Amino acid sequence: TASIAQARKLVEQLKMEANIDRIKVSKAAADLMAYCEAHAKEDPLLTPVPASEN
Amino acid sequence: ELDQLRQEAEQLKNQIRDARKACADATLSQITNNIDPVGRIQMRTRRTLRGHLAKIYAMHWGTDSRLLVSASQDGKLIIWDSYTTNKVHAIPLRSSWVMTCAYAPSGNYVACGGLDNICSIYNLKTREGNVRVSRELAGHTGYLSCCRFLDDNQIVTSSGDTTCALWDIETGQQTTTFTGHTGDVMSLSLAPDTRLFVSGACDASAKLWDVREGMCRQTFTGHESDINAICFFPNGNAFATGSDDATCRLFDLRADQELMTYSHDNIICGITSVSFSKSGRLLLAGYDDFNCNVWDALKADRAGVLAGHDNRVSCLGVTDDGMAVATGSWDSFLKIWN
Amino acid sequence: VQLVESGGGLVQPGGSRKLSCSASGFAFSSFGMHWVRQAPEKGLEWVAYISSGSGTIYYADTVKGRFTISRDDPKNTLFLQMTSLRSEDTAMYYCVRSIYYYGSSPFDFWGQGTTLTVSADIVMTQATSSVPVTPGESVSISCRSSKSLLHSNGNTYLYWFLQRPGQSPQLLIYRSNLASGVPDRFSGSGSGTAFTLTISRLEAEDVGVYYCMQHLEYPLTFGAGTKLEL
Amino acid sequence: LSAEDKAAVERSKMIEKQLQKDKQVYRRTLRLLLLGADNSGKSTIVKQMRITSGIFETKFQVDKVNFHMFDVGAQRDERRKWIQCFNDVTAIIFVVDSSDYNRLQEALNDFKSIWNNRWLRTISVILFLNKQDLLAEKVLAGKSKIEDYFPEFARYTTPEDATPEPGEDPRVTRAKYFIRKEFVDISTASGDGRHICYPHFTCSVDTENARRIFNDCKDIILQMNLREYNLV
Amino acid sequence: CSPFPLGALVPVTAVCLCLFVVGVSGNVVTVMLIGRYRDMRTTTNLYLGSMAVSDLLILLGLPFDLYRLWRSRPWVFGPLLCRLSLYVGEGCTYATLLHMTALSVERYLAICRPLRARVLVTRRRVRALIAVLWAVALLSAGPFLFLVGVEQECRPSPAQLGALRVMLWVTTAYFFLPFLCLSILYGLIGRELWSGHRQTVRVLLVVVLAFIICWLPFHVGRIIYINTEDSRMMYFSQYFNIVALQLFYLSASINPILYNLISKKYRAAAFKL
Ligand SMILES: CC[C@H]1OC(=O)[C@H](C)[C@@H](O[C@H]2C[C@@](C)(OC)[C@@H](O)[C@H](C)O2)[C@H](C)[C@@H](O[C@@H]2O[C@H](C)C[C@H](N(C)C)[C@H]2O)[C@](C)(O)C[C@@H](C)C(=O)[C@H](C)[C@@H](O)[C@]1(C)O
Repeated sequence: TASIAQARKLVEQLKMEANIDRIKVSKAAADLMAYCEAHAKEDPLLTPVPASEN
Repeated sequence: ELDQLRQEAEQLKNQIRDARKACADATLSQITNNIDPVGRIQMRTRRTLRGHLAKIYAMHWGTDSRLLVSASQDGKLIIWDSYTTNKVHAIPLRSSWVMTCAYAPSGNYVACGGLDNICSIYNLKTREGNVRVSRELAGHTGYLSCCRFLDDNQIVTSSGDTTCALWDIETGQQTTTFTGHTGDVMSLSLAPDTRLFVSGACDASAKLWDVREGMCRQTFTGHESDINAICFFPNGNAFATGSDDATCRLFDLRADQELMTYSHDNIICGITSVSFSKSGRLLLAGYDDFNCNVWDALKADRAGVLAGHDNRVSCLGVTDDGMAVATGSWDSFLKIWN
Repeated sequence: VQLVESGGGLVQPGGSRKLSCSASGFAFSSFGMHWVRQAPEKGLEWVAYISSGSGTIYYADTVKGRFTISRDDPKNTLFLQMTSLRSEDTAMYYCVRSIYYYGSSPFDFWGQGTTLTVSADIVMTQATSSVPVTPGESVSISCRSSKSLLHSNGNTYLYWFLQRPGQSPQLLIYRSNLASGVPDRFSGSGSGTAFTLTISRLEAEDVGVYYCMQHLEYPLTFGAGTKLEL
Repeated sequence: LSAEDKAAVERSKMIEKQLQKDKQVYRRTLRLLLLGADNSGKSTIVKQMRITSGIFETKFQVDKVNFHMFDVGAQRDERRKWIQCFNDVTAIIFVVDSSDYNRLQEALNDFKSIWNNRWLRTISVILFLNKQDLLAEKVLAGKSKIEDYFPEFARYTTPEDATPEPGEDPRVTRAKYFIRKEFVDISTASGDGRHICYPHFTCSVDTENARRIFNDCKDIILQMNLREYNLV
Repeated sequence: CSPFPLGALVPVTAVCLCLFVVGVSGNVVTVMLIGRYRDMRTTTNLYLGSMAVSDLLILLGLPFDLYRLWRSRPWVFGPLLCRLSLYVGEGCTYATLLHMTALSVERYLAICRPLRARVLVTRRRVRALIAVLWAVALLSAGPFLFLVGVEQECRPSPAQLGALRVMLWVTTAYFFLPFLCLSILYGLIGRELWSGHRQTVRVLLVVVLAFIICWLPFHVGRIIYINTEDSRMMYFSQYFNIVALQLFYLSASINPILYNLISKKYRAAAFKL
């Protein structure tokens, strides 16, 4: 049979996905904001570069 | 025995849902409300690339921000130059119905595919000078959706048969197969470290896979429609997903949950292509209202709108340095902004 | 690829001769053609140039009006009509191919050429005409240009060719950028008026004459040539 | 300007001229999309109309005009995704055999989904009823009847405007006209005058199907020109 | 005697005003949907818009004539202005006639033809065609700049009647050839789709009927005016050219209504407006 096979595969996939480390949202948002600010000056779309560099 | 397995699966799903909910102590808005406003950004058409005989559906920038590749339903691949605005090469395709195209990081190979259920890789650095068929990867029982170059020897591809395959350019055989999805996979997005890749499928969920392990580690849910576009953050820890429900979402690889949602009561049309800038401050998204909206990746407020194209925005791309943006619609016009 | 040239012989001054060049193995219609003459124990000189579809055809200042060139795309042939030959026209002619696009390598393949025995421009000068050097140590060749080769786009137009004794010249550098098939031992650096070609380790197969060419205008001009004694 | 830039501009002009030349052959050809179920006789159609692979292309020239028909056979039941790629095409020839009275509801639902598509609202659908001789023989022998599946077959009379071919039993004519009426009832739904269906009868040994396709495409092109050149 | 007494000058002026206002309304509605809409740039829509702007110049030159219709003897607001007004006047009429001819030819090539040679839409073709038609219109109107001069409403001198006769006799083709083409081409067009379509046949029929009834009396006029040999012929010329002018302006006001309002795309653009 194939139904029992796909059921066992899904059970194994869920059991593997359940064992993963998940960090809080605050630290992730802080890291994202820090990474975005570290390259704020190096973005031509955010900071309009003069026509001499285009 | 099947009932017990199903009950265990639902129990594990409920447990992982409760675990993801317990880690959601605060939202991104409550933290980013203190950042300065992004204001408005104006983009004007700098270069207009015309010459396509059919509707444009996909594009890709090479290793440099100068060359560009695009696909059209005619079966012709034209290499565009954003500076002097000329056509470099003209590759005639055997199958006219092409839906995806990519440029190798080495600048030597270009892949294409579509309803022909076969991937054609052409070489641009041939000694003879004329572009010829170099690789013909066949075996997929479905139309190709998206392809991206990882290295100069391997390339991942996605088909409508709910299977993804990592082919080798040398031998032309399936090195790694991904059969974890349950719907037609739509779009792919590689990581900047070239070790992981996240794919958005028709099952309203995006899955991250590894190149060596080949197993999905995280499963993100929350979409109510067909996810059609996906793009990863430049740092490699977050990614945006767009569906036909006119609501874009931003998921995190580390938080394993949804962080931000972009929506508007005025927009009801679906999303087609989503991309990020060089720093990730702004989020570009093409919609079916003949316009393309650029929002703030942290504040979700409408920063700018682009109404240069009169037809459905089919493909959108951002350069590696963020110097210019490429927008291709069904009007056979490939416009360049900034 | 393969280029077979024919039409040489003993021609008296004032006659007419049709030199033929057949190409085999590549798209002749997409590649522009150039003719380069070389006198016995002398430098190189550009003769004429033809583009794809015969839309851009140009000649040198000393052969303007007399000699003509044509191409046949269905037959894949190149013809050179030389009339009213002079006493100085004795030389060996080479037909070379070149394609122009971003990332190309013009003058990459050099034909076999045929000999013929009868009876402003940016002049390239080389202060080092002959440098007898032992194999194993680095070689440094200098080149000076009278006009700035740096265009407004930022690209440097300079080509280096290595003509081995008894063999056709080979392209080494086309733009700092290294050509295909050439080892990484060759390098080039300099400003818009001075250039230096550096060879890390010279071998027995690296012996030959080094020619420089500028590609800023249509009337190309070659240098005197620097030969190395093994 | 440098010589390389001028040569690149000349090559770009040559490529543009090549594209303009290809425009003449690309615009003067009609791209048709052949659709149908698994039991449909589209294979006989493509093999007799020669006047792991994906898309199937068939180029046939009749009445000095060529047609490129595209058929999809290697795809699964998923259709709402890739069908958006088949927009702007000339015509959609949907072939379905009516002899299979059991799977008529599936073909009806498929035709309804094709006609009521958001992207296919402008492209018309040419309806073909294949395998007429088998249906006629089966309804003449009385083996499998229609009212056992559709209760509306008994509550249906022969229309007055019927123009049957001399030399057929009235029963097969009533059956084919009832099938045509049932197909039109779902075809006329959400019409809005932007597209009209073309229900036509065909067979396997039938060879003038190409002429009927040509006439239907002629009508489609006439309607397109009336909508475009300000005459409707 | 006095030309155009008030008893007949008032109703004709009132009908001129209402014709003028309805025409300018229709023409601005026609031109306002071709600028900001991209789907309304069909090859036939360029001819429609060119005819619209031609009729707009006609209607803006109209007031300087209504006012002539009141007091002909005073000055004409400039010596060169009257010549310029007559020049642009005749130009726009010639351009509209040539545009109608080209539109009939295009409708024939698009609606009648076998699916063999049916496409060019070069865009280049339509632009060059409108340019050449406008150039020919201006070239034909040039002789009106040549003929009209200051000789005491700025009327031409009675010493160049032969040149005027021969020139208007060359411009007689601008009525016979449009009649010879717009009739037989629309004839075959109505023949093919009849032997929704009956609506198109009725539209073409009413269009050609209005075309005839509006363009024939005009030329009767030219020709009569050029046959003004008797004293009573002058009065007949006045009383015929007045109604000829009124019918020509009725044509200029109804042409956009006939060629644009019937289209579904135009009505959709007006609704979304
Ligand atoms: C001599 C004496 C006549 O002068 C003319 O015929 C001049 C030379 C006309 O140009 C002549 C020029 C001529 C002869 O060219 C062949 C011919 O087309 C007619 C007669 O007008 C002028 C300008 C007409 O404009 C024309 O009115 C026409 C009704 C329509 C035409 N255009 C809108 C279509 C327009 O230009 C106009 C202003 O109406 C004339 C009004 C004042 C009259 O009704 C009075 C009674 C005229 O008969 C008149 C002054 O006695």
